[PDB]
Amino acid sequence: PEMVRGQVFDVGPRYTNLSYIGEGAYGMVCSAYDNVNKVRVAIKKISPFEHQTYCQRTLREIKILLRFRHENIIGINDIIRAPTIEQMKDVYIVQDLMETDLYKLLKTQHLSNDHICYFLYQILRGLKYIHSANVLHRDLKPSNLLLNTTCDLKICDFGLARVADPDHDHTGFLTEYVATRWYRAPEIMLNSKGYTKSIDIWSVGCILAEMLSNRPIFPGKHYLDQLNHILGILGSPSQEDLNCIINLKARNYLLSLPHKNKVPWNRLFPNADSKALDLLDKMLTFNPHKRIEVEQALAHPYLEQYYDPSDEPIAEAPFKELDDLPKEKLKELIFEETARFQP
Ligand SMILES: O=C(N[C@H](CO)c1ccccc1)c1cc(-c2[nH]ncc2-c2cccc(C(F)(F)F)c2)c[nH]1
Repeated sequence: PEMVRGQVFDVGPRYTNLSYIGEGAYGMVCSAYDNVNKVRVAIKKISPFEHQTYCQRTLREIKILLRFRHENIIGINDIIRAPTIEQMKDVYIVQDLMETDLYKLLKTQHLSNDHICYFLYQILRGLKYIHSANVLHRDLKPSNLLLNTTCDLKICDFGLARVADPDHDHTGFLTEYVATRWYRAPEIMLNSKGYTKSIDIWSVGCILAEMLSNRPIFPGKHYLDQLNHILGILGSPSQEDLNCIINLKARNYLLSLPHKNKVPWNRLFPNADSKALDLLDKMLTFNPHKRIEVEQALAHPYLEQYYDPSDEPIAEAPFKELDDLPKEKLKELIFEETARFQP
Protein backbone atom coordinates (compact mmCIF):
# COMPACT_ATOMS: atom_id res chain seq x y z
CA PRO A 1 0.00 0.00 0.00
CA GLU A 2 1.01 3.64 -0.64
CA MET A 3 2.33 5.59 2.40
CA VAL A 4 1.85 9.33 3.20
CA ARG A 5 3.64 11.06 6.18
CA GLY A 6 4.33 7.73 7.95
CA GLN A 7 0.69 6.58 7.64
CA VAL A 8 -1.08 3.89 5.54
CA PHE A 9 -3.21 5.30 2.67
CA ASP A 10 -4.57 2.27 0.73
CA VAL A 11 -7.08 3.54 -1.88
CA GLY A 12 -5.84 1.43 -4.83
CA PRO A 13 -6.29 0.24 -7.56
CA ARG A 14 -8.74 3.06 -8.58
CA TYR A 15 -6.84 5.92 -6.85
CA THR A 16 -3.05 6.44 -7.30
CA ASN A 17 -0.29 9.17 -7.15
CA LEU A 18 -1.13 10.53 -3.66
CA SER A 19 -0.09 14.00 -2.41
CA TYR A 20 -0.61 15.28 1.16
CA ILE A 21 -3.03 18.28 1.41
CA GLY A 22 -3.53 18.61 5.19
CA GLU A 23 -4.56 17.02 8.50
CA GLY A 24 -7.13 17.17 11.31
CA ALA A 25 -7.80 15.24 14.57
CA TYR A 26 -10.72 13.54 12.75
CA GLY A 27 -8.71 12.45 9.63
CA MET A 28 -5.99 12.98 6.95
CA VAL A 29 -6.68 14.54 3.50
CA CYS A 30 -4.72 13.64 0.29
CA SER A 31 -5.22 14.43 -3.41
CA ALA A 32 -5.26 11.40 -5.78
CA TYR A 33 -5.72 10.46 -9.45
CA ASP A 34 -9.05 8.69 -10.26
CA ASN A 35 -8.23 6.03 -12.91
CA VAL A 36 -11.97 5.57 -13.81
CA ASN A 37 -12.95 9.28 -14.37
CA LYS A 38 -9.33 10.41 -15.32
CA VAL A 39 -9.53 13.45 -12.91
CA ARG A 40 -7.68 14.25 -9.63
CA VAL A 41 -9.89 13.97 -6.49
CA ALA A 42 -9.56 14.64 -2.74
CA ILE A 43 -9.54 11.66 -0.35
CA LYS A 44 -10.12 11.87 3.40
CA LYS A 45 -8.93 8.91 5.54
CA ILE A 46 -10.93 8.57 8.76
CA SER A 47 -10.21 6.06 11.59
CA PRO A 48 -13.19 6.58 13.94
CA PHE A 49 -14.31 3.25 15.44
CA GLU A 50 -12.44 3.58 18.81
CA HIS A 51 -14.20 6.90 19.70
CA GLN A 52 -18.04 7.38 19.86
CA THR A 53 -17.73 11.15 19.07
CA TYR A 54 -15.59 10.39 15.94
CA CYS A 55 -18.23 7.75 14.87
CA GLN A 56 -21.16 10.20 15.33
CA ARG A 57 -19.38 12.94 13.28
CA THR A 58 -18.54 10.39 10.52
CA LEU A 59 -22.14 9.06 10.24
CA ARG A 60 -23.82 12.54 10.32
CA GLU A 61 -21.59 13.73 7.47
CA ILE A 62 -21.92 10.55 5.32
CA LYS A 63 -25.76 10.44 5.73
CA ILE A 64 -26.22 14.16 4.91
CA LEU A 65 -23.68 14.53 2.06
CA LEU A 66 -25.00 11.42 0.21
CA ARG A 67 -28.49 12.99 0.29
CA PHE A 68 -27.27 16.49 -0.73
CA ARG A 69 -26.52 17.68 -4.30
CA HIS A 70 -25.55 21.36 -4.67
CA GLU A 71 -22.72 23.30 -6.43
CA ASN A 72 -21.72 25.11 -3.18
CA ILE A 73 -21.71 21.95 -1.01
CA ILE A 74 -18.90 19.37 -1.07
CA GLY A 75 -20.10 16.01 -2.41
CA ILE A 76 -19.15 12.41 -1.70
CA ASN A 77 -18.10 10.82 -5.04
CA ASP A 78 -17.08 7.42 -3.57
CA ILE A 79 -16.44 5.63 -0.24
CA ILE A 80 -13.63 3.05 0.28
CA ARG A 81 -13.72 0.55 3.19
CA ALA A 82 -13.23 -3.23 3.84
CA PRO A 83 -15.92 -5.70 2.53
CA THR A 84 -16.90 -6.71 6.14
CA ILE A 85 -17.60 -4.95 9.51
CA GLU A 86 -14.88 -7.14 11.13
CA GLN A 87 -12.18 -6.01 8.65
CA MET A 88 -13.31 -2.33 8.52
CA LYS A 89 -10.85 -0.14 10.52
CA ASP A 90 -10.51 2.91 8.22
CA VAL A 91 -13.00 4.67 5.90
CA TYR A 92 -11.80 6.71 2.88
CA ILE A 93 -14.21 9.39 1.64
CA VAL A 94 -13.62 10.57 -1.96
CA GLN A 95 -14.71 14.21 -2.45
CA ASP A 96 -14.31 17.29 -4.73
CA LEU A 97 -10.70 18.44 -5.10
CA MET A 98 -10.27 22.15 -4.29
CA GLU A 99 -7.14 24.40 -4.24
CA THR A 100 -7.43 25.88 -0.72
CA ASP A 101 -9.79 26.91 2.12
CA LEU A 102 -10.87 30.43 3.21
CA TYR A 103 -8.80 30.13 6.48
CA LYS A 104 -5.54 29.64 4.46
CA LEU A 105 -6.54 32.43 1.95
CA LEU A 106 -7.28 35.04 4.70
CA LYS A 107 -3.83 34.47 6.31
CA THR A 108 -2.01 35.98 3.27
CA GLN A 109 -4.54 37.46 0.79
CA HIS A 110 -6.47 40.75 0.79
CA LEU A 111 -9.89 40.12 -0.78
CA SER A 112 -11.31 42.63 -3.27
CA ASN A 113 -14.91 43.83 -2.61
CA ASP A 114 -15.99 41.73 -5.66
CA HIS A 115 -14.35 38.58 -4.10
CA ILE A 116 -16.05 39.22 -0.68
CA CYS A 117 -19.40 39.71 -2.49
CA TYR A 118 -19.01 36.50 -4.62
CA PHE A 119 -17.73 34.36 -1.67
CA LEU A 120 -20.63 35.56 0.55
CA TYR A 121 -23.15 34.89 -2.24
CA GLN A 122 -21.89 31.28 -2.66
CA ILE A 123 -21.89 30.69 1.15
CA LEU A 124 -25.54 31.86 1.41
CA ARG A 125 -26.54 29.94 -1.78
CA GLY A 126 -25.14 26.72 -0.27
CA LEU A 127 -26.68 27.60 3.12
CA LYS A 128 -30.14 28.15 1.53
CA TYR A 129 -30.12 24.52 0.30
CA ILE A 130 -28.89 23.18 3.71
CA HIS A 131 -31.61 25.13 5.63
CA SER A 132 -34.34 24.15 3.07
CA ALA A 133 -33.53 20.46 3.97
CA ASN A 134 -34.24 21.40 7.67
CA VAL A 135 -30.51 20.89 8.42
CA LEU A 136 -28.15 23.13 10.43
CA HIS A 137 -24.40 23.04 9.60
CA ARG A 138 -23.48 24.33 13.15
CA ASP A 139 -19.70 24.70 12.44
CA LEU A 140 -19.41 27.34 9.69
CA LYS A 141 -15.97 28.98 9.72
CA PRO A 142 -13.34 29.92 7.06
CA SER A 143 -11.57 26.48 7.28
CA ASN A 144 -14.91 24.73 6.36
CA LEU A 145 -15.19 26.76 3.14
CA LEU A 146 -13.20 25.34 0.22
CA LEU A 147 -12.12 27.35 -2.86
CA ASN A 148 -10.83 26.16 -6.22
CA THR A 149 -8.60 28.20 -8.65
CA THR A 150 -11.67 29.93 -10.25
CA CYS A 151 -13.09 31.02 -6.84
CA ASP A 152 -15.89 28.38 -6.75
CA LEU A 153 -16.83 27.91 -3.09
CA LYS A 154 -17.98 24.68 -1.42
CA ILE A 155 -19.12 24.24 2.21
CA CYS A 156 -17.55 21.16 3.86
CA ASP A 157 -17.46 19.20 7.21
CA PHE A 158 -21.02 18.23 8.26
CA GLY A 159 -19.71 16.38 11.37
CA LEU A 160 -21.68 18.60 13.80
CA ALA A 161 -24.75 19.04 11.53
CA ARG A 162 -28.25 18.36 12.95
CA VAL A 163 -31.91 18.47 11.99
CA ALA A 164 -33.38 21.83 13.14
CA ASP A 165 -35.38 21.55 16.38
CA PRO A 166 -36.70 25.03 17.41
CA ASP A 167 -39.09 23.58 20.07
CA HIS A 168 -36.17 22.04 22.09
CA ASP A 169 -33.65 24.91 21.68
CA HIS A 170 -33.99 26.37 25.23
CA THR A 171 -31.33 25.58 27.88
CA GLY A 172 -29.62 27.09 30.95
CA PHE A 173 -26.93 29.76 31.21
CA LEU A 174 -23.32 28.75 30.29
CA THR A 175 -24.40 25.28 28.89
CA GLU A 176 -21.40 23.35 27.40
CA TYR A 177 -21.05 23.58 23.60
CA VAL A 178 -18.85 21.76 20.99
CA ALA A 179 -18.74 24.06 17.82
CA THR A 180 -15.80 26.51 17.18
CA ARG A 181 -15.83 29.32 19.80
CA TRP A 182 -15.12 32.43 17.63
CA TYR A 183 -18.17 31.69 15.36
CA ARG A 184 -20.67 30.96 18.23
CA ALA A 185 -23.82 33.09 18.45
CA PRO A 186 -24.32 35.03 21.76
CA GLU A 187 -27.48 32.99 22.69
CA ILE A 188 -25.28 29.79 22.82
CA MET A 189 -23.67 31.11 26.04
CA LEU A 190 -27.06 32.37 27.35
CA ASN A 191 -30.00 30.04 26.62
CA SER A 192 -29.60 28.16 23.29
CA LYS A 193 -28.62 24.60 22.32
CA GLY A 194 -27.97 25.82 18.73
CA TYR A 195 -30.99 23.95 17.27
CA THR A 196 -32.27 26.85 15.05
CA LYS A 197 -31.25 28.21 11.61
CA SER A 198 -30.27 31.59 13.17
CA ILE A 199 -27.09 29.90 14.63
CA ASP A 200 -25.63 29.42 11.10
CA ILE A 201 -26.48 33.00 10.05
CA TRP A 202 -24.42 34.33 12.99
CA SER A 203 -21.39 32.25 11.88
CA VAL A 204 -21.79 33.61 8.27
CA GLY A 205 -21.85 37.15 9.78
CA CYS A 206 -18.56 36.37 11.60
CA ILE A 207 -17.09 35.04 8.28
CA LEU A 208 -18.16 38.23 6.42
CA ALA A 209 -16.48 40.46 9.06
CA GLU A 210 -13.31 38.29 8.82
CA MET A 211 -13.28 38.62 4.96
CA LEU A 212 -13.42 42.44 5.33
CA SER A 213 -10.34 42.73 7.67
CA ASN A 214 -8.44 39.33 7.53
CA ARG A 215 -8.97 39.05 11.35
CA PRO A 216 -11.64 37.15 13.39
CA ILE A 217 -14.17 39.76 14.65
CA PHE A 218 -14.78 38.03 18.05
CA PRO A 219 -11.56 36.14 19.03
CA GLY A 220 -12.70 34.90 22.48
CA LYS A 221 -9.93 33.15 24.45
CA HIS A 222 -12.43 31.00 26.46
CA TYR A 223 -16.17 30.15 26.81
CA LEU A 224 -17.52 33.33 28.58
CA ASP A 225 -14.81 35.64 27.01
CA GLN A 226 -16.61 34.93 23.69
CA LEU A 227 -19.83 36.64 24.94
CA ASN A 228 -17.88 39.67 26.24
CA HIS A 229 -16.17 40.11 22.80
CA ILE A 230 -19.65 40.08 21.13
CA LEU A 231 -21.09 42.59 23.68
CA GLY A 232 -17.90 44.70 23.45
CA ILE A 233 -18.85 45.50 19.82
CA LEU A 234 -22.71 45.15 19.72
CA GLY A 235 -23.15 47.07 22.96
CA SER A 236 -25.65 46.37 25.76
CA PRO A 237 -28.76 44.47 24.52
CA SER A 238 -32.01 46.49 24.41
CA GLN A 239 -34.82 46.10 26.99
CA GLU A 240 -36.89 44.24 24.31
CA ASP A 241 -33.99 41.82 23.49
CA LEU A 242 -33.43 41.18 27.26
CA ASN A 243 -37.15 40.48 27.85
CA CYS A 244 -36.80 37.68 25.20
CA ILE A 245 -34.29 35.97 27.59
CA ILE A 246 -36.57 34.39 30.26
CA ASN A 247 -33.74 32.52 32.11
CA LEU A 248 -32.89 34.55 35.28
CA LYS A 249 -29.19 33.55 35.45
CA ALA A 250 -28.62 34.62 31.81
CA ARG A 251 -30.72 37.81 32.14
CA ASN A 252 -29.12 38.87 35.47
CA TYR A 253 -25.64 38.27 34.04
CA LEU A 254 -26.42 40.75 31.18
CA LEU A 255 -28.05 43.19 33.67
CA SER A 256 -24.92 43.08 35.95
CA LEU A 257 -22.76 44.50 33.14
CA PRO A 258 -22.15 48.27 32.89
CA HIS A 259 -23.79 50.01 29.92
CA LYS A 260 -21.75 49.71 26.72
CA ASN A 261 -22.50 51.51 23.45
CA LYS A 262 -22.35 49.87 20.01
CA VAL A 263 -18.99 50.18 18.14
CA PRO A 264 -20.11 51.35 14.62
CA TRP A 265 -19.31 48.92 11.77
CA ASN A 266 -17.80 51.82 9.71
CA ARG A 267 -15.19 52.39 12.54
CA LEU A 268 -14.17 48.69 12.56
CA PHE A 269 -14.25 48.44 8.72
CA PRO A 270 -13.51 51.96 7.26
CA ASN A 271 -12.71 50.66 3.71
CA ALA A 272 -15.76 48.30 3.49
CA ASP A 273 -18.72 48.77 1.10
CA SER A 274 -21.68 50.39 2.99
CA LYS A 275 -24.11 47.72 1.63
CA ALA A 276 -21.81 44.93 3.00
CA LEU A 277 -21.90 46.65 6.45
CA ASP A 278 -25.72 46.91 6.38
CA LEU A 279 -25.95 43.13 5.67
CA LEU A 280 -23.25 42.45 8.34
CA ASP A 281 -25.36 44.32 10.93
CA LYS A 282 -28.42 42.19 10.02
CA MET A 283 -26.49 38.88 10.32
CA LEU A 284 -24.73 39.97 13.54
CA THR A 285 -28.04 40.88 15.25
CA PHE A 286 -28.06 39.99 18.99
CA ASN A 287 -31.71 38.77 19.04
CA PRO A 288 -31.88 35.45 17.02
CA HIS A 289 -35.58 36.09 16.16
CA LYS A 290 -34.68 39.51 14.65
CA ARG A 291 -31.60 38.06 12.86
CA ILE A 292 -31.81 38.00 9.02
CA GLU A 293 -32.69 34.59 7.45
CA VAL A 294 -30.74 33.02 4.54
CA GLU A 295 -33.33 33.94 1.81
CA GLN A 296 -33.48 37.58 3.05
CA ALA A 297 -29.67 37.71 3.07
CA LEU A 298 -29.59 36.60 -0.60
CA ALA A 299 -32.16 39.37 -1.49
CA HIS A 300 -30.03 42.09 0.24
CA PRO A 301 -28.82 44.98 -2.07
CA TYR A 302 -25.16 43.97 -1.37
CA LEU A 303 -25.73 40.74 -3.40
CA GLU A 304 -27.85 42.35 -6.22
CA GLN A 305 -25.28 41.40 -8.94
CA TYR A 306 -25.82 37.66 -8.19
CA TYR A 307 -29.31 37.33 -6.65
CA ASP A 308 -31.55 34.98 -8.68
CA PRO A 309 -33.95 32.89 -6.50
CA SER A 310 -34.74 30.61 -9.47
CA ASP A 311 -30.96 29.78 -9.64
CA GLU A 312 -30.77 29.20 -5.84
CA PRO A 313 -32.14 25.63 -5.57
CA ILE A 314 -33.62 24.00 -2.48
CA ALA A 315 -33.63 20.35 -1.32
CA GLU A 316 -36.24 17.96 -2.85
CA ALA A 317 -37.35 16.79 0.66
CA PRO A 318 -36.58 17.69 4.34
CA PHE A 319 -33.92 15.61 6.13
CA LYS A 320 -34.75 13.38 9.17
CA GLU A 321 -31.13 10.25 17.43
CA LEU A 322 -27.38 9.42 17.08
CA ASP A 323 -26.19 11.05 20.39
CA ASP A 324 -27.29 8.09 22.63
CA LEU A 325 -26.00 5.23 20.41
CA PRO A 326 -22.91 3.01 21.19
CA LYS A 327 -19.83 3.31 18.87
CA GLU A 328 -20.27 -0.42 17.92
CA LYS A 329 -23.86 0.35 16.75
CA LEU A 330 -22.60 3.54 14.95
CA LYS A 331 -19.96 1.35 13.13
CA GLU A 332 -22.85 -0.88 11.88
CA LEU A 333 -24.77 2.14 10.54
CA ILE A 334 -21.57 3.50 8.88
CA PHE A 335 -21.08 0.06 7.19
CA GLU A 336 -24.73 0.04 5.96
CA GLU A 337 -24.57 3.71 4.73
CA THR A 338 -21.38 3.05 2.68
CA ALA A 339 -22.63 -0.29 1.11
CA ARG A 340 -23.75 1.33 -2.24
CA PHE A 341 -20.06 2.06 -3.19
CA GLN A 342 -18.89 -1.60 -2.94
CA PRO A 343 -18.26 -3.52 -6.24
O1 LIG B 1 -13.87 16.97 4.90
C1 LIG B 1 -13.04 17.84 4.64
N1 LIG B 1 -12.62 18.74 5.55
C2 LIG B 1 -12.88 18.58 6.98
C3 LIG B 1 -12.51 19.87 7.70
O2 LIG B 1 -13.07 21.01 7.06
C4 LIG B 1 -12.06 17.48 7.61
C5 LIG B 1 -12.52 16.83 8.75
C6 LIG B 1 -11.68 16.01 9.48
C7 LIG B 1 -10.37 15.83 9.08
C8 LIG B 1 -9.92 16.41 7.92
C9 LIG B 1 -10.77 17.22 7.18
C10 LIG B 1 -12.45 17.96 3.28
C11 LIG B 1 -11.55 18.87 2.77
C12 LIG B 1 -11.40 18.59 1.38
C13 LIG B 1 -10.55 19.20 0.44
N2 LIG B 1 -10.67 18.92 -0.88
N3 LIG B 1 -9.77 19.59 -1.65
C14 LIG B 1 -9.03 20.30 -0.81
C15 LIG B 1 -9.42 20.12 0.53
C16 LIG B 1 -8.70 20.76 1.66
C17 LIG B 1 -8.31 22.10 1.58
C18 LIG B 1 -7.65 22.70 2.65
C19 LIG B 1 -7.40 21.98 3.80
C20 LIG B 1 -7.79 20.65 3.91
C21 LIG B 1 -7.63 19.90 5.19
F1 LIG B 1 -8.77 19.50 5.70
F2 LIG B 1 -6.90 18.80 5.07
F3 LIG B 1 -7.06 20.60 6.16
C22 LIG B 1 -8.43 20.04 2.82
C23 LIG B 1 -12.20 17.48 1.16
N4 LIG B 1 -12.84 17.09 2.29
